This record gives sequence, structure tokens and C-alpha cells, in this order.
Amino acid sequence: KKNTPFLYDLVMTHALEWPSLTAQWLPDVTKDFSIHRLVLGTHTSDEQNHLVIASVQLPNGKIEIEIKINHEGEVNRARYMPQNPCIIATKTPSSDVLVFDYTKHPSKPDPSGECNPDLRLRGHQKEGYGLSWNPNLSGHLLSASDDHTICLWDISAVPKEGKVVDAKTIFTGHTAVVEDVSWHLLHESLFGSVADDQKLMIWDTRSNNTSKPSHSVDAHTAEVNCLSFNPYSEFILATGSADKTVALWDLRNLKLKLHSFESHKDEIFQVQWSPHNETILASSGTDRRLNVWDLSKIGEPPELLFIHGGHTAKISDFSWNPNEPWVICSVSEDNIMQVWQMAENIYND
Amino acid sequence: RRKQGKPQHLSKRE
Repeated sequence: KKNTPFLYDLVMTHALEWPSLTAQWLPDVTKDFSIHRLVLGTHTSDEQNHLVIASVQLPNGKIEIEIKINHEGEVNRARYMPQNPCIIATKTPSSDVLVFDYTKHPSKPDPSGECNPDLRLRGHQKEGYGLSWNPNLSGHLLSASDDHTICLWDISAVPKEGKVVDAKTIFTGHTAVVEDVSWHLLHESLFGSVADDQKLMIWDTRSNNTSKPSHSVDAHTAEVNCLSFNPYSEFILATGSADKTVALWDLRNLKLKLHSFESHKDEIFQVQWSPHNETILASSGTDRRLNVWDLSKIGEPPELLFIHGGHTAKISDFSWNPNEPWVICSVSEDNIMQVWQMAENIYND
Repeated sequence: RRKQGKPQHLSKRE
């Protein structure tokens, strides 16, 4: 707090009524400020949960809840569809995966608490976290579950008046809880998955065999909780683990870890590349820290650019602002949401 | 396993 004026160009703190397990900036941006929006959720103790859209004023600081949609159970994860960001998929504490078009719901929820999702996606037997929309195939959604499977739905092929969709494909390569799943940015047929079986799997949707991946690799010495593909370097990705490390990978040679990022004091739950800078990656978890890494400083640890110490509880999720370089939203288990940007002098050196 | 059992309620309604 004392050093915040020197460590940050922006630090905004907000206490939500209930904690959010998820955070994702919507891509739209609309005075000496602009309005940005976040997809958030609730995590309650036996009370009505909501899918939430919040607004944030950012300089060219007020945070307000714009929309609350009745949701059945806590929102494990919520992700918007790139081709139509009004469409949001959510992971529930039951098996169903839900889809909402927030323009077709009131801004104020009915106190009856009726969850009326636009689609209920069936296929899983248990809850999960991993959720990914295909940026090259509109409406193709991947989901990871504690039932050890990956489901795929094609939302573009659902009947217009249909409210329930069965999984198009179920991928059964893992032998334990599948923690995360992500499509490649460029190859419409490629996606990666990570699981408690300590493996990273690379899948080709053009393959006739849904029980065997294109590549299976022993990624970590503990559960693998997250993955992220580099949006500038098509062959590169990162994984985060209960190992307390982030691993760096090349799709052309997955049997050899390129690098291991070490600083976290506990389990890592989220890893995300910067949307603006190819060598920048961030990671978060149970140690209540969000680390920012710079690949270009490897060997000069030297690759640790910044440690965000604003949270005093486990970090559940974070999201890089797609419109404002170096702005991050991070959320923790103690109801705190932070919107922050490290000092320009830190990344300009 | 990934989430707390007793999420706390803060005294606000937004």
C-alpha cells in the first residue's frame, strides 16, 4: 500500500458482495476516461448466484455492476465467444455447461432466482473449470471436467429454438480430472488439455480417434491446472502446476521442456500470456501472488519482471485488459477485485 | 478441491 504510488501507474480495489471465481475483460471499450467491462461471477454459501457484468472507468475510478443474471450454483468459469461477445459460456458446480446471451436477459434479475440459460450443454458427469471457444470456428466450445473427459459442442448447429445441446464429441485420453482446455489461436483443429494425471495433451479434431491425442507429454511432477498458447508465437505455450512451476513448451518438440519458471511458493491455478507483448506471461495461485514474467530476460530470477502483492487471499482468476496495455484485473477468495497496471518504468527497463 | 467451502458475504448490494 505504502509503495503503491511507485509500483503502479494504476491500482483500483473493489470488494464484491460475494467472491468471484472468474474474471475476463469483454473486448469492447466506449471525457478523460473510457468504459471497459468485465465478466465476473458469484460464489455464495447456499444463496442465489449470479453471472455478472461490471463496468470500469479507466483513464485515456468507478466500478459498477451493470448486469446480474440468475445462475444455478457458483460460476466456476465464464468466457465470452470471440465472434459474438454477447454470448457467454459458464461452468456450474453440477455437470451442465450453460450459455447466456446477456442481451436477452434483464439487467436486474428476478428475485425468484429462476436460472433460464439460453442453452444447457449436456455431456459431462461432474463440474469442471476449463472452458474455451474456438476463435476460428464460430460456436465451437470445449469444456474440461472433474469426470476425466473433455466435451465439445457446436453452438452454431443447435436448432434456433433448441434449449438443450448434447456433446458433439467427448475426448477420453486423460485418466484423471481434466483441469483446463484451450484452442490454438491459428490452427482451427488443434487444442491442448491438462490434467491431474500430470500430462499435457495436444488434440487434432480431424482425427477419428477421440480416445488418443496427437501428443501426450509428462509435463509436471504434480497436477497441471492451466495452459495458455502464446498469441504471437504459434508453436509456444505454457502450463502451470501444483509443482509451483510454470513450464514453457514448443509444439515442434514437446518431449523437452524449454524452461521452468520458479518463484511461486504454492500451487499455480492460472497462467496467461500478455495480449500485447510476445515475451510477457503472468501466473497466479494459492500463494496470493500474481507473478509477471519476461522470457527475454532468461539467463541474464532475472525473468521475474514483477510480483503483484495486492492480494491477501488466494487468487482465483485474472485477465489482461485487451485494449489497455499492462492493465490486469485479478480476483481473490476474500471478495477483492483489483484493477491494476505496474509502473511504466518497470517494463520500460 | 479447487474452491473454498465457506465463501464470505460482504455487507453490500450492487
